[PDB]
Amino acid sequence: AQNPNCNIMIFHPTKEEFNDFDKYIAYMESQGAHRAGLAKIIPPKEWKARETYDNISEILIATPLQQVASGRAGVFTQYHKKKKAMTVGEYRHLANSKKYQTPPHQNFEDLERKYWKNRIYNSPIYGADISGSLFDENTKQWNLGHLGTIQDLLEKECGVVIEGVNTPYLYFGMWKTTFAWHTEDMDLYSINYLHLGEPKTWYVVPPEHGQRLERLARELFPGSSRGCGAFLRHKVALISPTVLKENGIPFNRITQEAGEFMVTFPYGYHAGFNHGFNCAEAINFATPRWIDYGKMASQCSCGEARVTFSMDAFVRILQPERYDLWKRGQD
Ligand SMILES: O=C(O)CNC(=O)C(=O)O
Ligand SMILES: [Mg+2]
Ligand code: NI
Ligand SMILES: [Zn+2]
Repeated sequence: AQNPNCNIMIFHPTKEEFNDFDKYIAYMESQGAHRAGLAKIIPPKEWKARETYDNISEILIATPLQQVASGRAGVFTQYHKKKKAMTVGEYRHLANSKKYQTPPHQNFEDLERKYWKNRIYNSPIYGADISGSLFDENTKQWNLGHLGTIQDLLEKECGVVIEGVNTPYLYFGMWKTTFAWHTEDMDLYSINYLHLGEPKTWYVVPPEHGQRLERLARELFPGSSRGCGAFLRHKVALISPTVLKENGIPFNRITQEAGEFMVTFPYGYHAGFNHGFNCAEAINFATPRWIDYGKMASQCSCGEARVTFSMDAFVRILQPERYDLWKRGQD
């Protein structure tokens, strides 16, 4: 078995290997990359996502989210307080202000220490989940707006034609902005490209060990666990690496820099934080190997998780027994 310790793997495809996205995902899996839950892909030196980022300031962040924490430094939840709209140029100035800017630090490890020590005492503002793309239409390789759609994958594998669409999302971050522990909707893959700015640190649990993280989470968030049998789908809970180590939960960590792709694999729990002003783009995708994970994915039916239009068909076709209860949660 390849990669039996479930380490995060880093890949350096050539320009020729960068042509066929599905084939390269399958290659990475042949080398065991999925066992980690997360892989890094460094594009060939010849590739670029677009010519420049000099003209992005007028993009609108219609509903910036202030991420307010409750709990203790290593075990906390966050809620998202809606703020007034602002442009990307306005947000970048805010991120660089004395109130929100990255502190002086020695290296990524020192900054990680400062994040875990101090995150809860601040409420950074995140521009998340903004439909759109920064890939130039002429970029033909690994263009996250031109991937094969998950509806077309389900149709190819299973023969059933379904409604729904699959488009990318932009994320504009600042110091301490935080993504809580989660897997993707329907335990899909994700791919994330860091277009510009400061790094993003990731933490990930191997898919084969995801139930260990769930059991810890039920212990650490006991009221939430009673409210919903899949409360990590709410995307609000954080657990530090120190706490994970204290409880014997297998995980790994890596820092993504501008110009790099990360791929999350089905049922790979992940969480992380931004180091300073940045912009990422991400989208979900599927492969044939996903289908079995989609059929087994947990679902939130308490009403909190509320998701896209396109998840309806995935539940309806892959999980017909759960469909009625899940849909009640959506309404
Ligand atoms: O970048 C972020 O805030 C969160 N991204 C992801 O969880 C992802 O790409 O799967
Ligand atoms: Mg603009
Ligand atoms: Ni994710
Ligand atoms: Zn729920």
